[PDB]
Amino acid sequence: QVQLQQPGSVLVRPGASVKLSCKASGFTFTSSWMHWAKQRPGQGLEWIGEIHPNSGNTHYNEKFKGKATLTVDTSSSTAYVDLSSLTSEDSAVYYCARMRYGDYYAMDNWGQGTSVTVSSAKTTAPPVYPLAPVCGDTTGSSVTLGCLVKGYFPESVTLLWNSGSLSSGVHTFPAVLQSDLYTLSSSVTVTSSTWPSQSITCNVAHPASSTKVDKKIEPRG
Amino acid sequence: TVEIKEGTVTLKREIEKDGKVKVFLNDTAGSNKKTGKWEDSTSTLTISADSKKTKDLVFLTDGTITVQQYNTAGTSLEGSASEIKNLSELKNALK
Amino acid sequence: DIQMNQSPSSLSASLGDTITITCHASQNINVWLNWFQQKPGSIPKLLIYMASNLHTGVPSRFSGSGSGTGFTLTISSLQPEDIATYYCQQGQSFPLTFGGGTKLEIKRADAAPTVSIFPPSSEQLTSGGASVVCFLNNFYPKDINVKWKIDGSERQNGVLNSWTDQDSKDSTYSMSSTLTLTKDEYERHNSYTCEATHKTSTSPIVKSFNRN
Repeated sequence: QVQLQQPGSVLVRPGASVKLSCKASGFTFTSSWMHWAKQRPGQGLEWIGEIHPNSGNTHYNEKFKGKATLTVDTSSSTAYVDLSSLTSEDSAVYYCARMRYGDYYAMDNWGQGTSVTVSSAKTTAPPVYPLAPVCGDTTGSSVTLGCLVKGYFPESVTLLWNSGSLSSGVHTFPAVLQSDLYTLSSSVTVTSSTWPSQSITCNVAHPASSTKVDKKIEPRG
Repeated sequence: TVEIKEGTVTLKREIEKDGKVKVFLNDTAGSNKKTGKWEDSTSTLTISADSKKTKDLVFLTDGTITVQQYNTAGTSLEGSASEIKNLSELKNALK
Repeated sequence: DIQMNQSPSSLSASLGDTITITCHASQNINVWLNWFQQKPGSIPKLLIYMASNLHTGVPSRFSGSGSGTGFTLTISSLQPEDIATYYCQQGQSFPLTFGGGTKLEIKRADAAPTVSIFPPSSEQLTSGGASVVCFLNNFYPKDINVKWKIDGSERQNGVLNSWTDQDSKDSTYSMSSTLTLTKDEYERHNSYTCEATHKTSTSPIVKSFNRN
């Protein structure tokens, strides 16, 4: 089955350049038509171009002509895009897709997309803090615990409770930026009769800084 | 019947002598291969490269032949059709 | 260079309803139009090609029609998994262009949020920092204003708010509000409040704590 592999996210400095890859499998690569598109947060989709792998022939969207260049590698079945002299306006998700013609004339298979960040800020690990309710017990039918992940820039972080065991009653919030630093939080709601006798832990992983953390929500009193 | 050959592309045109022409197109390549859909209603042969439309070939009764190219998107015809002169200008249409 | 416009730009509909989404182009494109569906934080998915053909795997409750400059997508018997952003795209000529997109929301009855307030963690104070967070879960509609009060006095600066997308399970939204301040500031007052104003009550919902 047709698959298109793309790296999850990349960080790059302003003015620098970046190389994006898309590995294809599941169909004849030299016999295809590969396309690229970009989508900035809540702004929509812009088309970048198309390349016929068998020749390297391309067709560009005039507003990208000097910015992006498409190329391929028939031997490893991989399509590439090179973006030069990046700016903030270049931060976005870039998708590679297979365009099928014939009776279709539509892009029916897309890659996961590569989130790109253009910043001169530095990679920082995050401090994860446990959020236990305030003084006392004796309360209904449920209790809510929280996990606060503050101060990290190398953006994507993964969070879960009990290594994934506890997944019902979870609300993970989208991280917001401020002073070149992200803050994220997550709440979990359980029965009054399970905590704190049964332990609850939020696990935080931050790939860019190679950090892994486990925090046990201990009762305050 | 007439049979033209260019690379791995074979174009066959034959009249069934009762006044009915029908063109066939065949390519052996496995990449950037040509294929043709024949529309006997207008005697037009549409060539596609790897499933993408590229050129229209109209074999009229007048004996002559015309060729017109599709836009880069491969959805519609561009400019104006031209008349094929010699088989040196006809072998290009099959590249 | 074809411009595509969609209408409505967003819409609220009840489960089981039948909705319509229309797309119009700058110039005749005849039948070269596609429809895509994208769920929050996911990839685009082909729904319809050549303005009216269904793509394999797609429920037959989806259909499209039109040609020329007008095309409409029809979704009947609305399901909870239909919560998405939909886009139309013309393949008439390069460059290919997409419409602005139509965001879909499921309409339900109002629901007050369940609020929870959390004092700074012991650890954060051991580094000079102090964040007070307030979660407001499972409420509807989305619109809601949160206000912080330190010793009865409101606080504007230092507030960080975040919202989740609509939940496909119960159709509610949740929200997190974090107040960050220094350890000195935190230890200069004792009462911390988190007020929430929602259509579901004239009087605001309140939750606070002190130090004991």
